[PDB]
Amino acid sequence: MKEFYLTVEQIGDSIFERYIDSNGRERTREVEYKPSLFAHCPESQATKYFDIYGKPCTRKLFANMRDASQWIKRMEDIGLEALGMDDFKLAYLSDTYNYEIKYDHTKIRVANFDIEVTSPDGFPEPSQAKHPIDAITHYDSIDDRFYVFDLLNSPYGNVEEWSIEIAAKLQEQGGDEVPSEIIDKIIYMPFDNEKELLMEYLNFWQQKTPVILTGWNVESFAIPYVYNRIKNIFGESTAKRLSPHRKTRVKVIENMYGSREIITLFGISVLDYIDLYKKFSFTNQPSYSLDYISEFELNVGKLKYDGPISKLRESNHQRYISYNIIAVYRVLQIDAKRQFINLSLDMGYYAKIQIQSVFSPIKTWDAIIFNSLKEQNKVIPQGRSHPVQPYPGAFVKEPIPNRYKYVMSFDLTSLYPSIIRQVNISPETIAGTFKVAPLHDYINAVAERPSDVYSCSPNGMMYYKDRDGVVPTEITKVFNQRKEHKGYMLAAQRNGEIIKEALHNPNLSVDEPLDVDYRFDFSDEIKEKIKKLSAKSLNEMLFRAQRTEVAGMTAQINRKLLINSLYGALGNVWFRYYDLRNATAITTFGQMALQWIERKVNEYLNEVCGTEGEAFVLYGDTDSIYVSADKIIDKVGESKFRDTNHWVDFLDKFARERMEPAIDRGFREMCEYMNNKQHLMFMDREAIAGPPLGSKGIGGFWTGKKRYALNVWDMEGTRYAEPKLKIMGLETQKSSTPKAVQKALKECIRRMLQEGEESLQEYFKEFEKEFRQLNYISIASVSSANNIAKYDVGGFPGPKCPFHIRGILTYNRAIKGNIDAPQVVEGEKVYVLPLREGNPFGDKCIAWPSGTEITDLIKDDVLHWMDYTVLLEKTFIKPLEGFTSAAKLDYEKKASLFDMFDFH
DNA sequence: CCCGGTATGACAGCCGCG
DNA sequence: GCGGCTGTCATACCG
Repeated sequence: MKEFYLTVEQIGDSIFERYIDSNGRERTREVEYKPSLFAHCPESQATKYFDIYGKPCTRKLFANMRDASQWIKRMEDIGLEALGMDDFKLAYLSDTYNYEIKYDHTKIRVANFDIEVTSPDGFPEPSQAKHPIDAITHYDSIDDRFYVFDLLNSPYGNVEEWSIEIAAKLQEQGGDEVPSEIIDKIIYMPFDNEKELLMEYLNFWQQKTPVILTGWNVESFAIPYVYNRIKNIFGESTAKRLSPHRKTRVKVIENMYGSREIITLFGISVLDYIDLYKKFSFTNQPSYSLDYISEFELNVGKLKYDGPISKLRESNHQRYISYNIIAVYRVLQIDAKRQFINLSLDMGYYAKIQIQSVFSPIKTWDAIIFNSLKEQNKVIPQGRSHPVQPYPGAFVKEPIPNRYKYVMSFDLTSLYPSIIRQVNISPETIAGTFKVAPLHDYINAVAERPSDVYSCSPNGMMYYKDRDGVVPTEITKVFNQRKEHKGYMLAAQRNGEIIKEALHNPNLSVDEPLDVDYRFDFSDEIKEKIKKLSAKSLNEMLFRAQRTEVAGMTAQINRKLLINSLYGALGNVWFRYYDLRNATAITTFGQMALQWIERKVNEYLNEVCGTEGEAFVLYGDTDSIYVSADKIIDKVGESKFRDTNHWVDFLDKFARERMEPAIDRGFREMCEYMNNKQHLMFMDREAIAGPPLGSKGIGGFWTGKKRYALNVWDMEGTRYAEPKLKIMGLETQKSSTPKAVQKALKECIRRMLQEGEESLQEYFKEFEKEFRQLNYISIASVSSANNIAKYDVGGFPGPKCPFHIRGILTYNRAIKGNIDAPQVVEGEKVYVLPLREGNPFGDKCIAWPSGTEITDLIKDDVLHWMDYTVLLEKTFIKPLEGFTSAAKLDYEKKASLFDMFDFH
């Protein structure tokens, strides 16, 4: 097989690489790497190396990496540019792997582990690590085994051995429901003291040194706790043995609020799944504890235990160990469904970077462009310390707060990457500048044509049309690769169809699966002598066709992620190819494009309806526009459609045949007016919105910018049998809103758009009488807890103290002394509840750590003292009025008409 | 060392309030 | 104070 890397590090004047060799073995090597950096030279001096601007450069080979870094330092002092890759690790990978990397994940040791630490006095801080580690469950992907280390004797109790027999039994048979899938794969190792346990795990660690280290909160707790515990007991030198290169660095992660420290293990790529989930899941959650996420993803219920956490090992050591094994397994169960590790591997080897850096879109792109330019014998620019300044952004239309019965949305495809290609925006394609008129004047096409020869942006930027931009070339590649992997995936789908028919008429003799590539579809010469073969062989041919099918999609998704991350990289001052004027050009063009087409959609729909000056486009956000279809329906009349599906079909056919060409014609004009390189402003129909036919529903409503609800029947030519609610920005789509309220508001919204005013009033009136009977967790608001110490004056609220913080300072007075009680960690979110006047606290709200039941120490009183009326008025009624006043609806029987005016 | 725009809740300075 | 209008911070959303 072709060789590939695992981890890369720079220690002094030598790089340390762990890799898989040509024969499958995991090997390690030290290289006195000889880097190269580039500098400007005279024209007469001949080389093959040029920079992105076209200027000539000379290659300067250094004896060692220190000489290379000391040289850049000198170039800074005198005021000249030092060209080339200054991250010598990256340059090493590029040299040693100067080809498309193909990796075998089976060879990659992916370890995920969780530790248990019994701590009677609150949370065990990892920096001190003063409490014994009484359990370690470590899973090795190559071994496919769970390695369990269980401390039997500690200051906090002596326990019997854990029973794998009992851990297999049912929950009603004696607890612990460790699944049959993993019961065979557990290796259990008991220990008499802590020193024996830690020294064995460290020996185990040498034998099975992880390439990828994963788990939940592994980098902020498990790693630094294990490291510090070993260190404090045995010494620095024993603790540094966790690194295969025997080197560890303490890194202090700094925020603007709440600081912590992490342990870097050189030669190990740590992918903490919590951070991995927070990045790629693209959905905000009320709690980021493992139990809440397992609940969401796997549907699997609560991993319950009796009593507190600190007394679980003492009271039920049997469950304690099982709880730890399953915790590891639930992370393994998620990665089986989301595949976030294989995704970050596939992204890492593509860009030729160390895997940890996939948390940085900056580092990823910096290396994708680097590799392509190096292939052309081109030299990358120097990192330039740019100052921070917030440039303009996207256009947002202020909508008139009203009801909207029929709506058709239209969306642009990958707007910002598309702009970059269309205008040919790159740091090295800046042709010049022109004097600009107000944006409005470019939107209505009254401002004079910017340039006859150059591609233009409304902010004044001109770009060459004849050049091939470094940025646009590299994004078109990813765009072509996305398009190419459709060709491979859909080919396997066409080949997979004639397998159930191939197995329907078989003839068995000998298993003969012919070795052919599944990425390219078979011809009539291959299809003929492939269905007359054996029945047993067709099973493996389908197995490999599906293996290739998913493999095409996996690579396809990794390209869209790369597509959507480019703009964000170009807007960051730390990016190598960052240019303020370029970012503004990308963004301001979008502002114009959206408002241009809005101006063209209105002009068109006025011609075909025989009216003038009517506003059809109600709302437009960044890349999408929303068209009021009311008058299109009113043109042919509502009482001429037979069913709901009939008018939806009409608006679909109208967009396809009449509107889309009008849109396309308008953007072509915008391309010529701007004199752009290529027309790539493609806009297509998104959602058709409205109420059921012959119903009292309102179809949809806006309340303001980024706050609307629609009843959608069709999304991009996909007809829903039962209509879906597309609510955006409203209280139902916010993690700050209580769970029972979240569902009750959505029902109110549902009754508004589909059923009418009568139904809303019927639902609200009933919800009034039957409110206090619901769950207290489902009626508690969620908010992040940042800067608690900022407003903390002796446990009391200081100047301008927030409402969620006012609950934490009420919490601290409630649990004063009790260290058995749970603590509020900064950053971690909190459940907020309001309590009426005369309460036994001081203030008017209390808050507790989100994702859990509130402690029994204060649940006695809080559940009694909390005012539902205030909680109803603040989280349900006040938002409800927001919807109704905008929709021109009433939730209550008799609300006077005159109580809507602002008056004197 | 992923982008800017924009909402709601909540508190606090400030101006006119017989 | 009693409300009104407005600047401010904290938070969380939309692309």
